[PDB]
Amino acid sequence: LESQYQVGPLLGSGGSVYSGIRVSDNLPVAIKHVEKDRISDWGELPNGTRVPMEVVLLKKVSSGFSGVIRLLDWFERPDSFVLILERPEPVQDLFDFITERGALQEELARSFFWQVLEAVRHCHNCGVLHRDIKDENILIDLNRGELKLIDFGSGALLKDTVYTDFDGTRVYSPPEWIRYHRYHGRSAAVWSLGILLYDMVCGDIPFEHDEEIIRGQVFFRQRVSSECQHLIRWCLALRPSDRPTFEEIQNHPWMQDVLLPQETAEIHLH
Ligand SMILES: O=C(O)c1ccc2c(c1)nc(Nc1cccc(Cl)c1)c1ccncc12
Ligand SMILES: [Cl-]
Repeated sequence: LESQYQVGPLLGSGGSVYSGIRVSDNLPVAIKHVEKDRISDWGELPNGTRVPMEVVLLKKVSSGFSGVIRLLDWFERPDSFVLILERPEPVQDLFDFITERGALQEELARSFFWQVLEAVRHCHNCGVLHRDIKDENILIDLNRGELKLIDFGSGALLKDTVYTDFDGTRVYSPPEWIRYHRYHGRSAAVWSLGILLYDMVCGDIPFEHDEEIIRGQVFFRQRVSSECQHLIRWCLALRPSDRPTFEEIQNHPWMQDVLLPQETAEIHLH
């Protein structure tokens, strides 16, 4: 009936997301609506029910692991789908967080960035490729210091062969996409993570136009340490095969002695 939930106010659109409470528990949730007409990419659930790929991917990552948003439930309507998603409270998305705090201290960027890496690796381990990693698609559970990856609407099943379709954010896409319309999932993901790390520590993204992406020359507009500059420049190698693996990123020197999430909440967030 979908009145297991009380809909509250619109939180935004880009489908459309509203705030809600589960009626049992009063558990907080996000209610996301997606029009069938606007959905390009579809899958089949284990029972072979036709659903948006978004839902397939959410169930595949679904888990006790808190670094990826939990899909609590979903409904099909004549012309739409509705997803019941987890809502942290208090919460704030990383784009707003950075917009208001500016460039982040490296300690805090390290914790954040690490948590994002752990979430992305969990996605890849569950056979899922996000394809739209960026500040707007990351939520901060302000009390626990835990980040949550959201919005699998542009995702795909992870594969080892080449992708020739892309539907995520252009300014996070890698040079191979812009000029050949071809990428591999992991290396493109590593590129976007480089953009994101640069955004964390410089307070904005490094490239606006396609010409810039393709030239891939990185200028630091803020004071960033050499270790962090190195890691970023590596993730943003032009040649996909010169990018680090996730293991090399997490073994990188800038990335050592990460804070635990709760420490992170205590020092930077409360
Ligand atoms: O898409 C998901 O997987 C997805 C999943 C969870 C949330 C979400 C998107 N979007 C939120 N906010 C939001 C705010 C403005 C515009 C839009 Cl489109 C969404 C939000 C807020 C609080 N708790 C969970 C969520
Ligand atoms: Cl530091």
